Amino acid sequence: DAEFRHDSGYEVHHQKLVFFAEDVGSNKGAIIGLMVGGVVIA
Repeated sequence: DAEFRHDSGYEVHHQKLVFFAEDVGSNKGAIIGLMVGGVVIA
């Protein structure tokens, strides 16, 4: 939460592209077989 983001070097400009790629994967509506088909059960 805070510790992970307590990097003076690891938590800086170094990350200016990954701050978006970690979400686009959740297209929804087009990944029912890739993000549910044989994965989610509940």
